[PDB]
Amino acid sequence: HPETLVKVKDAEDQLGGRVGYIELDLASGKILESFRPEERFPMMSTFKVLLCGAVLSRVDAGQEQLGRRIHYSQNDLVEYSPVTEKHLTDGMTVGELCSAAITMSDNTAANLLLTTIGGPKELTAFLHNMGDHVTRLDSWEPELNEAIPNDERDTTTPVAMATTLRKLLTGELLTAASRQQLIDWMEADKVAGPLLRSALPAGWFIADKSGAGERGSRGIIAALGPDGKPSRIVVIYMTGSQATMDERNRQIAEIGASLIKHW
Ligand SMILES: [Ca+2]
Repeated sequence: HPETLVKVKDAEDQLGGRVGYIELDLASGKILESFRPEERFPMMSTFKVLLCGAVLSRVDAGQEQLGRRIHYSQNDLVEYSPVTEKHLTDGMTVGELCSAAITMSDNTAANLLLTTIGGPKELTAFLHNMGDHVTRLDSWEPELNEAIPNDERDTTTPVAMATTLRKLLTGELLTAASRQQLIDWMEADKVAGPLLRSALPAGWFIADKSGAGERGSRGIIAALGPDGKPSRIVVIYMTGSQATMDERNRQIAEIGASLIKHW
C-alpha cells in the first residue's frame, strides 16, 4: 500500500502526463510532502474557490452582499449550469451563486460572479494583491473547460494554490465569518465523490473542490482531517495525457487512500 509520494509517482507512470501534489500542515503552513510543487497545471474548476474568496473579500470590505439578488437571462447560460438553469425567473443571490459554483461546479454561476468583480484579470489582481504572484485566471467558462493547454493561461502550481487556499481559510485576510462561509461551501461539495472523498474514513472532515478538463486534466484542492476538524491542505493536479475520466479518478482516489493510510 504505497507511501503517498510513491503512489503519486506511480500514478504519473500509469497515466502519462504530469501529476503534481502538495500537502501542507494547516496550522503552521509548513510543507509536509510534495512532488512537482512549482510546476504549472491548469486549474480547471478549482479556480471557483478563489473566485468566491474574492467575492467574500468584497463582502468584508462592504462592497458586496451575499443576499444581493442577481437576475439573468437564458442567453447567459453556458454549458454545465445545473443550478443556474433552474432559476431563470427568480434569479439567485450572490451567496447562492457561490454555493452553486463551488458545490456543483456551475459555470454560469462562476461567470456571473466573475462579472461582479470585473472579470478574470480582476481575479488575478486579487490573487496578486494577496501575495500570490503565480496563479492566473485568463478565461471565462466554458472556454476554460473547452481549452487545450496552451500551458500558461488559467494555471497555478501545487504550492501556490495550496498556499493561497490556506491564506483564505486561516489567518485574517478574510473575516472569521467569511473564512467559515468559504469552508462551508467547500464542505458541501456534491461533485467530487470519486476523488479524495472515496478514501475518506468515517468521522473525518473534508472541504474540497474538483476540476476536470481536456488533455487528461483533473484536480482537487482540499482541507481535511480526522475527528471533524481540518488539519492539512492537499492539492493534486494532473494534465497532459490521454487518460480517461475513470482512470484519472481512480488514480486520485488511490493517492487519497495512501495519504489517509500514512497520515
Ligand atoms: Ca515521472
